[PDB]
Amino acid sequence: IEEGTFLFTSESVGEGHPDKICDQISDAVLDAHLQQDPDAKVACETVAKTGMILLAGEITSRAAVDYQKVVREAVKHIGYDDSSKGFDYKTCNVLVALEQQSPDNEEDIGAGDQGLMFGYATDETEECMPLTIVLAHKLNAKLAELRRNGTLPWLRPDSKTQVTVQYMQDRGAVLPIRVHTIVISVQHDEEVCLDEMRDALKEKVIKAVVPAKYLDEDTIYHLQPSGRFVIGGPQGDAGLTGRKIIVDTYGGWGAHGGGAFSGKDYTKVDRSAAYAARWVAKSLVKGGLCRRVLVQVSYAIGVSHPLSISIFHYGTSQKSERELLEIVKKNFDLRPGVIVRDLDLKKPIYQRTAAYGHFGRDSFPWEVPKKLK
Amino acid sequence: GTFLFTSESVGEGHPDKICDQISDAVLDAHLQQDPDAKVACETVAKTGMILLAGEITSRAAVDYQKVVREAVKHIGYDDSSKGFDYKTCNVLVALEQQSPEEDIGAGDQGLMFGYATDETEECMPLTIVLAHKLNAKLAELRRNGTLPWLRPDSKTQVTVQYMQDRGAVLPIRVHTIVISVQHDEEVCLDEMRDALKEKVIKAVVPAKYLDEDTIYHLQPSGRFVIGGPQGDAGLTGRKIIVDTYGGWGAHGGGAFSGKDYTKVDRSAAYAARWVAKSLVKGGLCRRVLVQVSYAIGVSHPLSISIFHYGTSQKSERELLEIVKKNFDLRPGVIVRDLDLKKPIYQRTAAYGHFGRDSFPWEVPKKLK
Ligand code: NA
Repeated sequence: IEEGTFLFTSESVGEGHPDKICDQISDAVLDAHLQQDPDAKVACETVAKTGMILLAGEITSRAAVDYQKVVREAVKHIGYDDSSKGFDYKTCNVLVALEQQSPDNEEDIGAGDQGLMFGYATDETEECMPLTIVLAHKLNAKLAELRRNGTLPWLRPDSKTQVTVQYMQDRGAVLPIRVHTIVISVQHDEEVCLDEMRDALKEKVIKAVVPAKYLDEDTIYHLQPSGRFVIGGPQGDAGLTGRKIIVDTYGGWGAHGGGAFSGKDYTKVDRSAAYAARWVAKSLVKGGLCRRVLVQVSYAIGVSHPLSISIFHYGTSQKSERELLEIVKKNFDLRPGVIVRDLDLKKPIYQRTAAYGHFGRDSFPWEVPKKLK
Repeated sequence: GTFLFTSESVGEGHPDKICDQISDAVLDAHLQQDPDAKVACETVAKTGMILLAGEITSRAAVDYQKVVREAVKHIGYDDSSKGFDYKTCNVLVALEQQSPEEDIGAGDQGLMFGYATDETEECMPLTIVLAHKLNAKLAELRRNGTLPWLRPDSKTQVTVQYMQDRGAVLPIRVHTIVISVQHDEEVCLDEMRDALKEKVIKAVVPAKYLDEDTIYHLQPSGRFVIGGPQGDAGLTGRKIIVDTYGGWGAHGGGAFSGKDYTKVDRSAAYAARWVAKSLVKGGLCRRVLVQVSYAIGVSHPLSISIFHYGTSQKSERELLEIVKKNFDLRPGVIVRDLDLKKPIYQRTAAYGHFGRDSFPWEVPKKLK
């Protein structure tokens, strides 16, 4: 019945979306530093516009990093290798305005600020993520796969997707019923016709990614909805690091306290503690303690242990929220310097996080649920 | 059933907020000459540098050196001793400018949220209202000369203790206030801390929320002589939670500053706020979250959703019917209803886009 259902929408963007190009370059720079100096402090912003990658920010590191190589290899990997595509790693301007200095008990490091971090998890997918954002990410990944394997050789790197799912409530848990609307816009070459693109997007992309049970004759498809998308990448739109923070996290679900992730080393609590909060939420759901949960961790400036933790289970547990809090405190140490140790965050793992979401992928330590005792 | 919640705000001199303000100064400069200008102006700030990048379609002839330098002057950076000077900084322009109804398509895809709560008269969370008003008070006392040692860069953080009341939230007390603000080389720490408590906090925070246990962290990292872009980097659209609800409600990810009305990231977010505030002020709920979404080139929203946290006797489906009966969320209609061609955007770029009565999206619509 209409009266018990609701719609929810999330979006994702491809590796060649100009904002995502900047996130990936910022984390490539972070990784390059961490490979040589595990204690590097990095706050690297990237700006991309026609013919230009500009790096700005502050670094304290012993590393000697070849920025030409880091930037150009990232752009090559993304797939911008010719003027005909709007951007070329071989010929773009790389401007380095980074200010790098040399440097002069980790468990007791105080929080740098008073602040709030959220973790979220939901049993609606195997990834413990909202279906809307999982499907949106996977659609972009599929486009990249078919571009790179030459199945759809007219594809270019810039893309955006958006998925609206129709849900019912099930005692605080959310149950996906059907995909209501899908949007896909993807950059393309000058030869391919609109109808062939739209057919490919439906048959080779959407039907390869979205389970058939969620698609029906009423599902609305907006495929290349503005018509041609030849001009794209940084030529079409300036990009900046930290401008896809909702794409990076929960797609509008749960909550967000405000910090961007990319270009920031693990001593930035707004990255590492966000990862740890996710780890807690996912562990609660995978442990069968709730179906859906929002974990809200507050820190007091200069204090290592969290000031307060609140667990909101949306009514999806037999346990009280106080009981869940006891379980969390028994099983997790959310001091910033201890999170870094437990999730091994000094490793150069960050470039992989910078497209397709920081959450919902099994290859990251914060996505391996902890067995709860 | 009590919990803590923290929101942050930053001052006009924080390098991210410098960029937001400059981006909206540029937008306003275009709209003053060409009300139909299309603007997507990103700003980057770092040691000695303001860079503009993005895309414009406009008939305006705008002197970007003047617009940028006048904005930096207004913010208050006029000397090396403060870390930045409008007279002598580098301004670089990488803007690509071209010459150029109700069914205009959305300028992009995306999702946007609106939120309102009955916990304050302005229908905003207390944490973010107080954080913003603390920064606004610092700017007021800086600009009126009564605290002559103040400089432009600041950060505030406010932690409030709340109780839950059947989906509504009830502020009980201010738990902690943090204020860090840039200052001159003459003033002593103790005098600054005293002034921050007496002239700023006590002027802004209702006495009923302060008690003997409230924690005050005033200039907590010590001296703060240099600020702004010096040894730092800022970008447009890196304070999107500060700009909106301070962690409350939800966010669709889109930044506001530097964008004209066809960018639904801005206009639909303003309209969603207007809807949410209209629902709460109309007595239909105590607390509400509105979602809307668009596809590029399509006028009507793809989806509209209303979540009332259990704070209404009406169903969420009923509230959605009321919204659809009373609001037309096509971008071409929103622009008319909220008067979005006016050059009023620079004023939105610090102290929050919401909760301030001078904006059309803050005037609730009488429903039905
Ligand atoms: Na990596």
